[PDB]
Amino acid sequence: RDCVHTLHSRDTWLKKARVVRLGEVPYKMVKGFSNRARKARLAEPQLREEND
DNA sequence: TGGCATAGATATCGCACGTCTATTATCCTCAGCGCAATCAGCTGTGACTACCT
Repeated sequence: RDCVHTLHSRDTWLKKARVVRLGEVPYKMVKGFSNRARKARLAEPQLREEND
């Protein structure tokens, strides 16, 4: 489990008093919950897994 | 005596049900712009009077 780390979004780390290092490739890509950018996935199902 | 069909005990993963929290928009109300019938000051009309011949 120590190899299993809990990953959070860049702004989540900012809320957690941490800064994501600039230019880093995101280790994990998950779905997000947002405004209309979120619902665009529902509007076009092909974009449901496209939003990273 | 020896190998394997078959009955018993034990979980086990897939599928569905009950529940929660997200990390950046919408809806009443006021001061400032308008449209429609009178009324006073500008303008037009009639009369009084100084001035010239």
